[PDB]
Amino acid sequence: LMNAYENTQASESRIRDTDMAEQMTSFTRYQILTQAATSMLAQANMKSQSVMR
Amino acid sequence: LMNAYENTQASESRIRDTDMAEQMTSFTRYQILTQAATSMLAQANMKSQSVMR
Amino acid sequence: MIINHNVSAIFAHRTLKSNDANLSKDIEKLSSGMRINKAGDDASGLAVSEKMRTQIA
Amino acid sequence: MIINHNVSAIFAHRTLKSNDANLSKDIEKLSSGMRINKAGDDASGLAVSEKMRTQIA
Amino acid sequence: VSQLVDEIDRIASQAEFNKMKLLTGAFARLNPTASMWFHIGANMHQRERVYIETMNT
Repeated sequence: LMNAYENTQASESRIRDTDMAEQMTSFTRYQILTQAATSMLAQANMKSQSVMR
Repeated sequence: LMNAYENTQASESRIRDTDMAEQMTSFTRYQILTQAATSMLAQANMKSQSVMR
Repeated sequence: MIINHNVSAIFAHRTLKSNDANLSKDIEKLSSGMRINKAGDDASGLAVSEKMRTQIA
Repeated sequence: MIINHNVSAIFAHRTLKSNDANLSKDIEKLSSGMRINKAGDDASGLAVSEKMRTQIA
Repeated sequence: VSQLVDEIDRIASQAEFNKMKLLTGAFARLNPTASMWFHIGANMHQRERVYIETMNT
């Protein structure tokens, strides 16, 4: 019984639990992608002030 | 109860809280049109004196 | 130049909205330690995962 | 001198128009973080990119 | 071995780039079925060829 418990728990973790090393990678991709559009957002706001002269 | 509180707060937030990024787009857009109107308002008042010569 | 509409700022905010969405889904898996937290992340996986959690206990 | 038309002003706006159009596509690529956002930027590249994204998943 | 041999067969059959088979012998020298040219110049003939040999059992 203890053997199948070890195997089933191992099989369960392979589908349910997250890979923390891999998850910080995708987390960091989106966080920088957030700052990119935010900085480019302020560029698009200031864009139209040129013709106001 | 904690699970319900989270989901309830999410649906309330999606209805009441403002999207500050999209809200700044309209604020800058409406701010420019005010300047455009104020500039063209000044032009119309100067338009009158043309025929005073 | 069109000053009524800013289609650049429209695109910039729209992409920003989908990025903040994916960012939040990553906070879930990091804070809980589980890859599937709600239905829709993996429906068939969550089904098999719960059946295994049935056998484990 | 001709006052009916201003071909200098006509030229200046037509130049300013395409610069505004080319400025916008730069804001798209930087805000979205991808070189290709719509069809036409690179048709074959987008077709190749998607099949790669197909395999990556 | 019968397992390991089949996997070596599997690798050669299932190795692909952009839906092109790479390890089955398409880009060999003796009896190729296709030619892999890396056109690395701005002019008509500025290209170089690549050979990859068959890599099955």
